[PDB]
This record gives sequence, structure tokens and C-alpha cells, in this order.
Amino acid sequence: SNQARIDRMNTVTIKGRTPGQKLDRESVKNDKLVITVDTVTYASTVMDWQDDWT
Amino acid sequence: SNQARIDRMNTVTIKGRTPGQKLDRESVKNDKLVITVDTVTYASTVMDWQDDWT
Amino acid sequence: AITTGTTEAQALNMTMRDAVLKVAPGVQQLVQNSSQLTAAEIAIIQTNITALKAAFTAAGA
Repeated sequence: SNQARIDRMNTVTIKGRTPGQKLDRESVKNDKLVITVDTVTYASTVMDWQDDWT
Repeated sequence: SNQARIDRMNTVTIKGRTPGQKLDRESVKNDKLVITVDTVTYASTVMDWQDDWT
Repeated sequence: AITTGTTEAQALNMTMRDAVLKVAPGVQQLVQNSSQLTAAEIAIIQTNITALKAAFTAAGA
């Protein structure tokens, strides 16, 4: 391909309870990241055979 | 080469005669058939290295 | 209103798809990072957004 992906995520929180009490729940959330490649970088040189032979 | 040849020829005819008459004589005819090849047929496809790598 | 019966509507529907898919990858870059927020690229995003509205109007959405 020409692109890649990376995931992202949130965190949680702490709580406490005494006897007889229930437990709560929390919702986490997501996202993503994308990158792309478009351009090429180069260098080039040229020589002649007559100069190469001498 | 780029040519081929075939030969062609004709047929004869029947006639009638009575005493004292000379016999007629008929000449057959000739021709030829020739075929030539001139045109080339092709299909071409090109790609780029930058697109090949991804 | 949108229609899907004939070749005339097929062309407009096809144009909308590639008009929106050009906008799609720019909005993600607008928010995920600060790398590509130069004023020269927001201009390209703006032209793509402008073309998208014309495509919608032509398709009759």
C-alpha cells in the first residue's frame, strides 16, 4: 500500500464501595491515525565512455 | 519473402466439322494470384516503478 | 430527488462517489495532527469542498 494506520484509546477511573453496594461501569472511546507517502527523492550523475576509458 | 503465388488456367471448347473443312484450334489462357502481408497487430501496456512499489 | 434507473442517473451517481472520496482523506488530516495545516493546503481542501457541493446539486440530492 502507500499508507499505514495506528489506533488510539482512552483510559479509566477508580472508585470504591462499601458492603451492599453495586458496581458501576464506564465507556471507553476510540480513534485512529493515518499517514501517506507521495514523493520520491533521488540523485543522479552521468559519464561518457570515451572519458571513462581514459 | 512477403508474397505467395498460385496459378490459374482455362478449359477448352467442342466444335463440329463436315468433310472438307479445316480443324479450328483454340488457345488456353493463364493468370496468377498473389497475396501480401504488410500490417502488424499488437497490444501494449506500461506501468511506473513508483506505483509498482505500492 | 435521487434516482437510480438509467445511464443518465448512473453518471451523476458515479461522479458523486469520487467527488466525496477526494474530500474524505483531508478532514482526517485536518484533525489528527498539526503536520499538514499550512495555509496552502487548506486552500486545496476548500476547492475540493466547493466541488463536492456542485456534485451534490448536479445529482439532485
